[PDB]
Amino acid sequence: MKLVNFLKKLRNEQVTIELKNGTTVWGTLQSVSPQMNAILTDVKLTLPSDNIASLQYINIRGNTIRQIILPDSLNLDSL
Amino acid sequence: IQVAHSSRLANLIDYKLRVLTQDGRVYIGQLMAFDKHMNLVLNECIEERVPKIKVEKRVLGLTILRGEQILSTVVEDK
Amino acid sequence: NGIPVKLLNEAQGHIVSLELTTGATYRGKLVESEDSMNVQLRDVIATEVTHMDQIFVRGSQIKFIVVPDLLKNAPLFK
Amino acid sequence: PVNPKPFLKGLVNHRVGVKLKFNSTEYRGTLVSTDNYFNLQLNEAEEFVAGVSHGTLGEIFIRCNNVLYIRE
Amino acid sequence: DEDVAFEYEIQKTPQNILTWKRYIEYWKDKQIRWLYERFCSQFVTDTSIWEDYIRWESETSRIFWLFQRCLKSCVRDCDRICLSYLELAIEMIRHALASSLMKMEMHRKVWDPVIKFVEEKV
Amino acid sequence: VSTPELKKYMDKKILLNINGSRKVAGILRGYDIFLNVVLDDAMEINNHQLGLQTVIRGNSIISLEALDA
Amino acid sequence: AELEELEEFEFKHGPMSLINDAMVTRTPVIISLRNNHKIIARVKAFDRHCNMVLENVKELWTEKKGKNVINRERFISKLFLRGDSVIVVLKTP
Amino acid sequence: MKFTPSIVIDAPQYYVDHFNGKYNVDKCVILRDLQLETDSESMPSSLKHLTHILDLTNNDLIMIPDLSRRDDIHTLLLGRNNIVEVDGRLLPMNVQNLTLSNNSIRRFEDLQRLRRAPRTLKNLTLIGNQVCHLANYREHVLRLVPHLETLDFQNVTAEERKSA
Amino acid sequence: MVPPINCIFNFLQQQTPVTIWLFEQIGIRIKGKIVGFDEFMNVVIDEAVEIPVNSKGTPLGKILLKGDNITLITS
Amino acid sequence: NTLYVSQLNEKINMQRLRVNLFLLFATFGEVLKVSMNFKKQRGQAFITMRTIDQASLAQISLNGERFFGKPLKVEFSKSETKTL
RNA sequence: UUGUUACGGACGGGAAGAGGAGACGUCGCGACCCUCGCAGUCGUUCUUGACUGGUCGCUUGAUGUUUCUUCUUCCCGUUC
Repeated sequence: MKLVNFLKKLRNEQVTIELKNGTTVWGTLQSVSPQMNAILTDVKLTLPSDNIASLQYINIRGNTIRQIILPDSLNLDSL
Repeated sequence: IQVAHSSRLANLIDYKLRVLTQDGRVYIGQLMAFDKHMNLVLNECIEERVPKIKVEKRVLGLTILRGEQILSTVVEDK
Repeated sequence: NGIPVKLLNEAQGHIVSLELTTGATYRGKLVESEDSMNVQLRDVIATEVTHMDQIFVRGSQIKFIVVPDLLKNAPLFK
Repeated sequence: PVNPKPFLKGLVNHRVGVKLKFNSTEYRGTLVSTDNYFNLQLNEAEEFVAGVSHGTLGEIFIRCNNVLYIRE
Repeated sequence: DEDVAFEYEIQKTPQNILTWKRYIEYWKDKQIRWLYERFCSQFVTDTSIWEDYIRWESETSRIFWLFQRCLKSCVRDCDRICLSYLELAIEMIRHALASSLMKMEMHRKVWDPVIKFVEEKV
Repeated sequence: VSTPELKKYMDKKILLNINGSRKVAGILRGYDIFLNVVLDDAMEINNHQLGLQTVIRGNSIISLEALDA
Repeated sequence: AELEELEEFEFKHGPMSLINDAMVTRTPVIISLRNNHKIIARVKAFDRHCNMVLENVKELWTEKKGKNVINRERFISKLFLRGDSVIVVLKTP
Repeated sequence: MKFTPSIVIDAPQYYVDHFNGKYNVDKCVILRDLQLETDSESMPSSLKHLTHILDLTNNDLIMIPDLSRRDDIHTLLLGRNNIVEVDGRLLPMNVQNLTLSNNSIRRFEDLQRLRRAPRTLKNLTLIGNQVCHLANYREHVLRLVPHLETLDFQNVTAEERKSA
Repeated sequence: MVPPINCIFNFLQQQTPVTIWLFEQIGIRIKGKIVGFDEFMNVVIDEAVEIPVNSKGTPLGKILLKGDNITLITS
Repeated sequence: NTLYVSQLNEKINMQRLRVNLFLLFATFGEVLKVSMNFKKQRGQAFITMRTIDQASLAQISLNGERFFGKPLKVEFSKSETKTL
């Protein structure tokens, strides 16, 4: 039905996401929710070219994440 | 910065977290409670401004934060 | 149900400061609290400065709501 | 008498004009179909950026949240 | 080099053996493997440390060597290591099943899988 | 679902402050759960009148000071 | 079951029909965004709320201060573009 | 013993200093009476965890060593130490509240690392040492370290500044 | 008391003059007559004319304004 | 445990004063009290410590110590603190 | 109970000379002030309910909105 389901199935894989501020932030997905509440273990940040100002841990809210990348190059959803 | 491999929001209750807002003002505070929208009740709020270079400081609130304008919370120190 | 909401409800008749999207910082008494975070105040100051008699605030556009240090542990949690 | 959804329905297979708030651009084309959440689908779409056209797109789709209004 | 620092700090004190884990998970990797092997050789001959060494080992020859290592000095978690070696050799299942009976001789359901394999083989 | 307590503000003049720097004012007639405030006055800001009664959407009503306490 | 199941065919009749078609027969589409953006890619997956997945994603935007137009470019592939940002999508021949 | 990583790991980083910031670390079994004779080595084990308030008092630290970012050790307490000289380029902006009481700072020239403070050290206090007893010491400090607001609990006044 | 659900009905009945306000631009404000009935705030309005009001005639037909984009209604 | 100070500079601010106190008392032992409870100023401050020994030491050493011009009069508290 | 899934040239700072400034608030360095103490004020009754660092300089303290329109000389650090 939904494609949040797809996200849910992914586990332990690096993915960049561009936020409303505008930073390319590669991190591990961890326990993904139905509300898209992501959590990243290792990450690279640019506080407002991408300047390096990185922190290790972070807890993401789902409303901010517009795009996601590099889980794994494969398309499977229905089960 | 020390922080263990936590799974979910329930396991990381009662910790000093940074919080980021939509306009770009940085916060800090100990996470007291939980909710559906992640309306995280901060134990003591020290708000910070950055003009559109250098970070400023305030000390007014010990707040109940609302979940609409939050970007992403970050753990500071246990 | 939401714990923050409960907390808010509990803190009825207390000096609670506020902040909106625009950043107008208020400080006055709390009249009433609901499921949706709708706050009304009495003898409310306004430092955006003015002194207002009463005000009602919409819940969606609030950035954060301030609470004092008294209701921290008891009697809301367990 | 004339409600919105029925008006919309009527306006199918006919010219429609729509504008946006963010990046004010007038889209002009013939309407195809609509749903309960008021999303749009046009044919022979012309992207008029404040009068002047960018390019003739053709068969296009538009989301509800951005749309300002529907006109002739 | 931090390897000499880790070795000197681990040698000056037996200090709740996770210092060897600090020597391990820093590089984790072959240096971590040799350091964890020297750690399991020196003081700690437990089942969890040997299992962590086998996890560092984890292609069938290395698994069989780790199973022969975990066969030596294993008393408490003997039947679980027996079933693990049975699953490892299931991919010499009979010889390692007799070795499982030797290490742990309680063993009815684990011997029932070998009997089910012997039934499916015919 | 839960009704906002606007029965206290009935028959009292209100100086509103909606989104986008606009100070509207008018007396309260009717209310609802969505906060679509049905008020019977509208004078914009200096001062000039533009129509009598005005029904406003719930999303675009942020601050509303009561004139009479 | 039926309340959600009847909504499955609602894509192919209404305004999502075109996008469904595109998904079925992979072809390039022009995707716009909020803060001055132009993305070009081919469709692969689809859901209810326009949270699409694509391939061969070419991006075109501007990060130029002082009114100078600069068209930067970089290859992206197999994304997950959320529906709140997507405004206009269209099947090109 | 010597300040290692293991010791740091062991250290009680539970009770936060509630005056400012969080995580008031006390290295080894207890930083108060740890007896770190050498310089503060293995600072990377902390990894800028936290004002931080790394209370490394009652030690035998010869020289003050830092290794962290601009917000990592503001309220550092190095009381009752044997601090000879504290020159360094790591802790530039962070260390404002420097509790260096009962130190072994002999000469005024020993404070030349802190001196030329416009860029060298963004903030620094220093007090309760052998150099405080020297003639025209406060004045000298004022001259060199302009960033020193509170000089041994009493503030650096305008008049004082003028004098120096 | 006048609830907003019955308000719509009343509007439909009467067909009064209206001056709708927008979110983005403060100056440009629509003027017409509301007709339709709907559960949401989305309502159809005939004879739409967009006037630039001070802090003068945009061509437009019988408008249907989006439910999230109405800032004011009058009668 | 607690040590009631007296005869100090009232002209200095509250938070700053507290900070200063903290700085002072970190050499003896772990200072438990983060902020002052009285909020009256002019000497009256209760330095709460973890250990009694530390407190004792502080009392011994900092009796009439120069802090912001005036000599601080150290003394043991009558009643025990709320935190302790 | 817990989890998951599905529904020499550059740069910076400070000072001087020649052709950044005004509002609104929000926290600080001094004090001629206030105030006087170990866990504040008042109502009512023999023990309980309510309400909570201020003011003045800065003799060039910090900081976010909101309108308008740089060169020369010396001193100190970094880089080649």
